[PDB]
Amino acid sequence: ARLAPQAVLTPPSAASLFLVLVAGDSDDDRATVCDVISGIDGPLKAVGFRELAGSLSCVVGVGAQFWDRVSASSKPAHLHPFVPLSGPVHSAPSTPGDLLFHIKAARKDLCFELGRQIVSALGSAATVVDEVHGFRYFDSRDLLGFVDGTENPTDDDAADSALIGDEDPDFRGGSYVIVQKYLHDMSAWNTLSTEEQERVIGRTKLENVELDDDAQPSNSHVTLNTIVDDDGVEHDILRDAMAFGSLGEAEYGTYFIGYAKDPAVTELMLRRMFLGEPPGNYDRVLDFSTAATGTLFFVPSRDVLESL
Amino acid sequence: ARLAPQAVLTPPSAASLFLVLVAGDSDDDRATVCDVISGIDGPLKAVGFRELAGSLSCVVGVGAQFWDRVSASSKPAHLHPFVPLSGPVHSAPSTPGDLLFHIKAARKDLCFELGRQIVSALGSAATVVDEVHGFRYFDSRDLLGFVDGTENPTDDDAADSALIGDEDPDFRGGSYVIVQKYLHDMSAWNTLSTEEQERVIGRTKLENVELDDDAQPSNSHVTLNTIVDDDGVEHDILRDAMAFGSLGEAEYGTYFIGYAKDPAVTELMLRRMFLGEPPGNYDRVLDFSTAATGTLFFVPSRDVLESL
Amino acid sequence: ARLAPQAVLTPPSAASLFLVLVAGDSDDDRATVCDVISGIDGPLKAVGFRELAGSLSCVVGVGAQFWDRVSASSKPAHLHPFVPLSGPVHSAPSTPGDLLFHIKAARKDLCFELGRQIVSALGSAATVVDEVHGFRYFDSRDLLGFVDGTENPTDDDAADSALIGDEDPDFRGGSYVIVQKYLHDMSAWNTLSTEEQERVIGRTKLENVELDDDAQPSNSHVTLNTIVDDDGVEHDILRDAMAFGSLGEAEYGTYFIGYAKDPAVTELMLRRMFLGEPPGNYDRVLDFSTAATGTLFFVPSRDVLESLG
Amino acid sequence: ARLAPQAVLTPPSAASLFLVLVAGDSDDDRATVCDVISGIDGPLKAVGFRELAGSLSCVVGVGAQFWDRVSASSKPAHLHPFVPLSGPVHSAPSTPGDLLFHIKAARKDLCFELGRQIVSALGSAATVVDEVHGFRYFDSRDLLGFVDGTENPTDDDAADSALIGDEDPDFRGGSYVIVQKYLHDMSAWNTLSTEEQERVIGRTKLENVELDDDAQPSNSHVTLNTIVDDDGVEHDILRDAMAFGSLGEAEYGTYFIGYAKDPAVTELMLRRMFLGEPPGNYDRVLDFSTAATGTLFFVPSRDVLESLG
Amino acid sequence: ARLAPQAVLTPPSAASLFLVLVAGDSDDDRATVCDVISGIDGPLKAVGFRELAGSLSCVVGVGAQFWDRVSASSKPAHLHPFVPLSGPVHSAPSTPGDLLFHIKAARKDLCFELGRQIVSALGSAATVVDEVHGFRYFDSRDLLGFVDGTENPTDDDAADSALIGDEDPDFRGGSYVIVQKYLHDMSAWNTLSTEEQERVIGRTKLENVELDDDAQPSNSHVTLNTIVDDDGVEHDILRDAMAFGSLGEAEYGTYFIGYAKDPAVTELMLRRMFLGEPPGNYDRVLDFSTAATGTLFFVPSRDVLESL
Amino acid sequence: ARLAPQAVLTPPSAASLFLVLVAGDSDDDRATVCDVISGIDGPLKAVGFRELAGSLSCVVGVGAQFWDRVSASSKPAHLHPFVPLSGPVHSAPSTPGDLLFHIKAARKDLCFELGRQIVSALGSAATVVDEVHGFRYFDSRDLLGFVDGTENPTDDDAADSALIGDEDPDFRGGSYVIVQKYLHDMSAWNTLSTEEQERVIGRTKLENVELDDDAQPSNSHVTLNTIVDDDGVEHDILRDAMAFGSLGEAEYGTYFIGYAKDPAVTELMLRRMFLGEPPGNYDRVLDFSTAATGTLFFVPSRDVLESL
Ligand code: HEM
Ligand code: HEM
Ligand code: HEM
Ligand code: HEM
Ligand SMILES: [Cl-]
Ligand SMILES: [Cl-]
Ligand SMILES: [Cl-]
Ligand SMILES: [Cl-]
Ligand SMILES: [Cl-]
Ligand SMILES: [Cl-]
Ligand SMILES: [Mn+2]
Ligand SMILES: [Mn+2]
Ligand SMILES: [Mn+2]
Ligand SMILES: [Mn+2]
Ligand SMILES: [Mn+2]
Ligand SMILES: [Mn+2]
Repeated sequence: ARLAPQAVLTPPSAASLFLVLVAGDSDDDRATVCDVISGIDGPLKAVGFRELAGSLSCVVGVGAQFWDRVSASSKPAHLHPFVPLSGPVHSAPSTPGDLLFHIKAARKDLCFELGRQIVSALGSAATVVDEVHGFRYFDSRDLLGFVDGTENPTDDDAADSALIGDEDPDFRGGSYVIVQKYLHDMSAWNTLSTEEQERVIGRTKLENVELDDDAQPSNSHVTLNTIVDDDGVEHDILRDAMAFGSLGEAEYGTYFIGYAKDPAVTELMLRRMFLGEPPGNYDRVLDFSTAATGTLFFVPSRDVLESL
Repeated sequence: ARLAPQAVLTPPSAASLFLVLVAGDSDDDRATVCDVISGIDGPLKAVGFRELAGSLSCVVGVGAQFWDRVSASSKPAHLHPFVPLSGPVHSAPSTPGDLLFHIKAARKDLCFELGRQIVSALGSAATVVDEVHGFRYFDSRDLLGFVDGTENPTDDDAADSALIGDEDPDFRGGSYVIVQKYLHDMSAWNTLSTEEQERVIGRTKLENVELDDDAQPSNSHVTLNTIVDDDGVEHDILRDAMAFGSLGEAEYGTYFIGYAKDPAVTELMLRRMFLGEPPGNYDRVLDFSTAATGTLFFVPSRDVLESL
Repeated sequence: ARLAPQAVLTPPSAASLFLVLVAGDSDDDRATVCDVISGIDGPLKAVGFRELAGSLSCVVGVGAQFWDRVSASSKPAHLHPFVPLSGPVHSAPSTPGDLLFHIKAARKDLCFELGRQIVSALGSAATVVDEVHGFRYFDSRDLLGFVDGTENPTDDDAADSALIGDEDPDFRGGSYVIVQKYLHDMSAWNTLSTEEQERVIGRTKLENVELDDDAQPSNSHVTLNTIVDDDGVEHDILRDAMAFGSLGEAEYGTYFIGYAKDPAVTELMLRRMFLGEPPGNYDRVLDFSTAATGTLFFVPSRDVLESLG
Repeated sequence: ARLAPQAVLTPPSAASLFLVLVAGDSDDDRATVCDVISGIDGPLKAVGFRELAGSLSCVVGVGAQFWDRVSASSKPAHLHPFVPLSGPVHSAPSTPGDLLFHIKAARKDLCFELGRQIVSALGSAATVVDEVHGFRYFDSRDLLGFVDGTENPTDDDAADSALIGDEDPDFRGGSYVIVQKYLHDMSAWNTLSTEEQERVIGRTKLENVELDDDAQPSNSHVTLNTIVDDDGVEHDILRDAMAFGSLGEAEYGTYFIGYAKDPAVTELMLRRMFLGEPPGNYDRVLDFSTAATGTLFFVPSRDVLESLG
Repeated sequence: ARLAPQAVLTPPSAASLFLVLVAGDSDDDRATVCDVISGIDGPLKAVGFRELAGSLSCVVGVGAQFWDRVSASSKPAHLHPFVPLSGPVHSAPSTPGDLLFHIKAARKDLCFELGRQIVSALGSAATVVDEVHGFRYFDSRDLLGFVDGTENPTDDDAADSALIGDEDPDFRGGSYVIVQKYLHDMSAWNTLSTEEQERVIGRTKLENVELDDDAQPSNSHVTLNTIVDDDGVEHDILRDAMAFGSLGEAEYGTYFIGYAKDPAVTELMLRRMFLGEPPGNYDRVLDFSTAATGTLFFVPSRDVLESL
Repeated sequence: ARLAPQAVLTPPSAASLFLVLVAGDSDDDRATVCDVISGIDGPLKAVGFRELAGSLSCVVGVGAQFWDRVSASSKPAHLHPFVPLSGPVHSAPSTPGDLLFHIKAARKDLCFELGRQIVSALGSAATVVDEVHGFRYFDSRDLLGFVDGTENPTDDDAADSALIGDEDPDFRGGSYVIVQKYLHDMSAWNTLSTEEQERVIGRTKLENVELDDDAQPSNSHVTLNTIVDDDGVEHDILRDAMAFGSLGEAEYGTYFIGYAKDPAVTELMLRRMFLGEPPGNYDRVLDFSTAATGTLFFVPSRDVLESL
């Protein structure tokens, strides 16, 4: 899908930019934001066409509250604000955001320039409340040192997992996305042996092979994030996480971003991670990772976005 | 996508070859021509398969007159010779062409070699009347210094704009292509300021951003080439323009090529450009650009081309 | 089709790995094999996701005999062992194989690592009986010096040629694949002039242009592998042959692998090549190429493979 | 110069990292710093060798004050703190820094990982006071939209411009580097027409062609940064500026970094830019660019750096 | 190596531009020409710096006659006009040229743009008399189908063969370059068998292996272009030939360009080729190739070029 | 150093080929081998020139015995056969080899083709006794999972470490190389924890960081292979090791190849590894790696090779 907005199914990229904004209260602010997001193909092409490979993509997400301001009388089935989670040891906050721009390209300059044109076009109508410049780290790893994304669904599976279908026909082709900015405690993480780390994640570290059933702990990240319904059907989400950080501020992060046709799947993963399954048996990744943000967005299809 | 002829929807390439030929009057000439074009998959693969990436593509177009020699009692709805235009200041001529080969690849040698094999196979049955070796110029620019092709429809929009559909079902998947070889007056263009050049085109020069609605002249290239019908529906074409040139002959060119499911769209753009809207309010691009050729071809689907 | 098993339609790659294995006789062995092949997407991603381009692919084939052990009451319409052929001077032997892994990637390490993980997961439940590390050779040439793959069908034609459709709906999207490891007699081939080599193949050597009708021999590789039925309809196969060899053993080979929605097409090509058309007018490529293996496998669709056992 | 520290002459890269740190006051702190910088080839290889192209490089600079703590009785001829400048409306401040790491690579992860390992090895012995992640912007442009670096000297001229030679033999192959982090006023710059911007810089914008003599303003960036001595000899510096920024903070910057065998050249350029020539005829780039830092460092040769302590 | 003019030793490139110009008779013309060529580093960097890889190079050559206008009382030892040759069957003409720009890059646009800027800077002071856009053809082949440039000296050998040394110390680091634009008779060449073609060249065609000593004809291109002196010392030249062509004009060409520290080597090769060794035993390449131009230039070192 | 034989200092490559041969006993065999190796630039260019990047290199090594047959009266200072080592637990055999070809390129086909032409040109005059097709494994790792080559000397250090200098002036520019084909016990290796493995090697596994002094065991691979003279000067070697293997034969290998201007440095490393320092404290890498071959070759400079 070349230089088309709302391309949820794009493969991983070398660079990304995650912009979360809050819209101003006026109707003028509302109208500027609407103009910009609905014509987002304009700047996407203005920047993206300059690269022969045409790698640049831009997914626009709209928060529950803001959606109500621009489409009061027509709403996707599962749009609501992000549900805060308060677990026995760790919590996932719900933090502000009216707009998400999830931008990816083969090159940092293309991300940066697209962001520059979007922010400039929004002017005073919106404020950036979170900004993360994601980068690929070695062979698709996160800063914990593990290959991150391995089990993503691909092709038809990706589309079945992430894209709204017959269950909500007026919003077919759309999706729901959750973001969380995580910061890691690297020194604590490095006190663990590699084997302890593998038991936390659920895969071997260098080789990125899922641990055997009989060595797979019940609170591993993989176990807690495997969602199987009563008919034995697995329900997957599409993740585009990227590393980020700042060396001077000792910040080493993983920007989580996950797409699903029904956000309850993602929400259940989060509940199982933060509260545990069974309750108390929580994800030991959270012993080394703290979420600074937590926001849910509806991702309209191109058609719906273009007519807002 | 790989190594199939009539692939109208291919993204922009580093190199291009445009060959326009006239066929011989005789029945033997018609027969050779018909053999070469209906078996064009042969040379396409003979050349294209030698490159791992398989970037080589070849679109064959057939003029109205030659189409009648070769497919007498079956014709696409809108196939007719290129309509010449005689405007208040500038004119677009209608020049000969029975065959078009629009060849693209990541490399020049691939273009040249495919060209060489097509020209050799045709032998005395056909004569090259126009030959242009197109090249990508910096970040997708034309020799006027502007990013050229930015607003092209992509994905579904590209297929809806370029490819014949339900409306003419015997020729579904075909297209109509117009070419015009433009020569620029570089020294005249260079006497304009960047800002005046921007007013002529409709977009900022370095940054490739569409001028604000309030700043957009009504005779800008962008305005005159925007086609909106009575119902408020926009109609687009798919362009694959490339730069070409000769330093010794001081020739600096843009080779225009545009595909549409209905040439009425392309032709209306050309009228607005050359005649003006309102009349005499013509495209100031034409003050620095002169069309040396002008030819319309029908682009059969792969299936229709192969049975001929 | 990014990192999905059974991607029969993937374009040519720089590196490939062909693994042919025989499964152990026990119920335990069969169960381990079933587990590995129906979970093949696991190692595929474990390895493939580490490369940004996601070039890695893996096609699993299952032999007729093994298929009956693991899906006794549901079988694609044309699954049978490779049919051997014997001409007077050249033969196409039928050699063992229950499992095929046809692995492709932009890089050798990716093919090797995926092979390593698969072999490791199978452990004592299967034995490697053939292993070939294929490599792209110049501009898509085989070791005879000819561009090899030129006329492969692409896109819709590739899908129409290779994949089971309405004729056998329970296995739609599957395919039948035949492999033959050919070893070349390089010094005999080198005694021919270029023009003689071109008459053997049916295309010019450097330029890879098909010889025109009047110049195309009735026993050229191209002529005998052209299949036009009574109704005048052409039937194609999808090939992904690669060069392989060992300098010290003097082995210079072409690993033939051809996919078809119905192996009758591939089998008729082989009959024409080895037995000739008219009878005895065989394919002279076989004067310089000797098949050391010959095996047929059913390639199930993803859904069918994942459901196994 | 593959994976060797102090490679001042490396060509432009897609990504860079500029780290400026202040060393702790203790003997322990100094010793840890000494250990890390004189062993810098260790982390350089640990990270860089993982990339086949070996694009990663790392130049270590040491401030005048820190230098005296760790090599009290041997000092290059021109090592002194950055000399601040104050014009009537624009100033070049002198800001803290004992250590510079100027890291470049084809990829961001390589710069980041090397920075991570260096910061980690220094631990509490040094503090990061400036950190900039530079990136190539289109066709070698800065965020003002101009090609930035065009006239850099190359090969022998680069070596002649940047590296200490016979004038100071104990430090042959070293250099002096100045950094300034500039932030731009983008909306003010955008109020200029292209032609006005070109008169500010001294070259055409899209085409990056130097304005001819009759059209070149006496206060253009190019004119004021052209240094021709009394004898008519030109003196150049080697620059490796990169774009950087933050959209939410509205920070759009150029990180200036310039190497010279004698910082007098760079210092005279800065005087001309900030104070003007003739006096008051300053560089109008400064109307749109404000320096937030200003620091000078000695870049020792490999041999000198490795020998430290 | 990067972006410095007069880089004779650069490896082969994907694209090339050969510009040969004659200068105006006047003193103003001489002055402009002298300004452009002595400041050629300017345009080289203006263009070349825009490409991260910095592949762009430009070698300036000056003909004997123009050199005398511009450096009257100081001349390299072997600078004289191209010596025409009149052999038993084939002839090599001596055509005009004051200036040569031999431009190479990984991309055509870089070549074209540098060319455009040089031609513009020269304005009316000089006229393009020959222009050739060279391109790499498959695996380093010429349009005769043979790998072209195989035996080129590399590294120290390339410097010893091409660059003026101790023997003429005022011009150290300079070179002498000969160009000839050859046009092929493709249909005649194609009537030879591969084996006969191999006998003509001196090497196997696909495999690019030198024929066995016993199988190597004495009139092969390889034999006639091997120069061994009395002492048994071989003398080599550095060639940078490129294919060029026009399909409509049926022009298939090899642009020959050869650098030597002493043109006596190149000239002897040309005599052996055109006159034969023994006399009349000439290069059978010349039966399928006709030289349309022939010009000799001195290539000053960077230092000598810049003070002029 | 482009397409030049005996390029010892080339950086790591994606592919390599290691060919070890024994020459036949006749004087005819001796003469054929001499012809081939001394003209090795012929096939190097015949194959290498076909790749634009020109990555192909070929280093020829000559064994002690064979050298005596072709240069009986002139010998480099340290040429002798490989010294077998018999340690408390492991041994390094000395195995046959008259010729080494160490071939590297960006592509397997270039290695293979060069090898093909060499073996063909040697015909019956020599027999291949060992053949290994090396490949790059992920981010420069060996099959033990560790980055392999990290501490290689580079630039001036590489030349000082590997190339014969003033100490043996008649062979300046040459080198000495040792090869050992190692096969690993992967199952035994994988019983170790990552931390145990790191203590065996002397560096962290994923991060490839040398262990601290106080955690660096005295029998680690790194400790045993660090060679410091009595003046505190370290003596380094240049290694080009590559992974190889065969999945059907359960072969997972590391082909060791190491260059030094004085092979005593390499030999001392081997003694310390196999016998231990102090005696008995041997390299625990050898508990998981067995050397199947062991051969020493002299690497002549280009000049010396070309005049054999
Ligand atoms: C001298 C020849 C021409 C030049 C140099 C030229 C240049 C450009 C440029 C720079 C743009 C803006 C970027 C973009 O592609 O969106 C553009 C847009 C366009 N041009 Fe042209 N053009 C030429 C001829 C033509 C002709 C002959 C037609 C129609 C028959 C045409 C149709 C268009 C259209 C439809 C657009 C998109 C406008 C929009 O919807 O925003 N152009 N052209
Ligand atoms: C020694 C092993 C073989 C070699 C070296 C070889 C080589 C080639 C070459 C050079 C071509 C022409 C370029 C192309 O279109 O691919 C070709 C075509 C072909 N080969 Fe093979 N081949 C081999 C074995 C086989 C076998 C066993 C089959 C069938 C079972 C086969 C089926 C084909 C087909 C169908 C074509 C396409 C012919 C056409 O429709 O134009 N080949 N082969
Ligand atoms: C806001 C920060 C700056 C920006 C945006 C900037 C931009 C540029 C640009 C666009 C050029 C022309 C292309 C080129 O040759 O590089 C240039 C040239 C140059 N700049 Fe800067 N510059 C900055 C700061 C500095 C500083 C602080 C110095 C000196 C200390 C400097 C020294 C130079 C030099 C020496 C040249 C080469 C001029 C010539 O010889 O033609 N620049 N700069
Ligand atoms: C029609 C124009 C020409 C063509 C098509 C052509 C083609 C070739 C070919 C295919 C080779 C063998 C591969 C290699 O480069 O080593 C070659 C070699 C060579 N050519 Fe040319 N050539 C042409 C004109 C010239 C001219 C005019 C000269 C000298 C003035 C020349 C000098 C050489 C030399 C010195 C060699 C290397 C021979 C050796 O030492 O092995 N060529 N040429
Ligand atoms: Cl960004
Ligand atoms: Cl072309
Ligand atoms: Cl493999
Ligand atoms: Cl960084
Ligand atoms: Cl050009
Ligand atoms: Cl190999
Ligand atoms: Mn799972
Ligand atoms: Mn529009
Ligand atoms: Mn056919
Ligand atoms: Mn200047
Ligand atoms: Mn020779
Ligand atoms: Mn060490």
